[PDB]
Amino acid sequence: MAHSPPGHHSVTGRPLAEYVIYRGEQAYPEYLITYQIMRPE
Amino acid sequence: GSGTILIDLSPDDKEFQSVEEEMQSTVREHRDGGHAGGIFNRYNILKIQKVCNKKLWERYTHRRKEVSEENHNHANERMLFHGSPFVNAIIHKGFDERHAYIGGMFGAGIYFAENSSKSNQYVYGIGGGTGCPVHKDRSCYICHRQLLFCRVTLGKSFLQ
Ligand SMILES: CCOc1ccc(-c2nnc([C@H]3C[C@H](NC(=O)c4cccc5nccnc45)C3)n2-c2ccccc2F)nc1
Ligand SMILES: [Zn+2]
Repeated sequence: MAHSPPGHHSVTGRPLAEYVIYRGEQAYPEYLITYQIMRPE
Repeated sequence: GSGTILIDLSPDDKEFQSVEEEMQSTVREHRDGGHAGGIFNRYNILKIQKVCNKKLWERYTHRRKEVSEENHNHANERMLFHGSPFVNAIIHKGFDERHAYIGGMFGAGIYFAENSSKSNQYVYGIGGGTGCPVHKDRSCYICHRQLLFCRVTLGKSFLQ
């Protein structure tokens, strides 16, 4: 797909839930999280 | 419902004659020898109507400004012809890229031309589809066609 299907604004899949938008202005990058993955004990 | 009003322009109106002259003067001989759009050097111009829709205009001017600010305060706005089987939908609902045919050589986009005879090739579909609905004739002289003469924001255009 290049864009949302006709009548739609996004795509949701489960190949866990993933959400896809085809226009950058349909998301605001509200929080920046700086982190490391933790080595499990 | 639709907030689109169609304003019928008089043949004696300068605005009519300007759009009329652009339509007639931008006809060219095509490589397919009239296969897609039919054999003609001229049109019978039946009607020219100003499409008035506040919602669609404000949507356009908003995007035009966004593009303008992205391209050194230059919209790179052009008046261009559009042909497709969906003109009746577009005048009411506006242009919708979600219906763009991906098989096109320039990808999933909406196509415009500065030659009216080019846009005429797409009125009944890609390569003129199966021609007019009544006679199944790509070169039909009887059935009425519709083009749009559109205000188009090109901004920074990529050459292919
Ligand atoms: C060799 C090059 O090939 C080509 C040539 C031309 C095209 C092409 N360019 N634009 C379109 C239409 C317009 C768009 N649809 C709507 O704007 C729409 C809005 C509102 C409601 C709708 N409802 C249904 C459908 N569309 C709309 C697509 N096309 C185009 C696309 C498919 C078939 C013929 C076409 F001319 N694409 C490729
Ligand atoms: Zn016909």
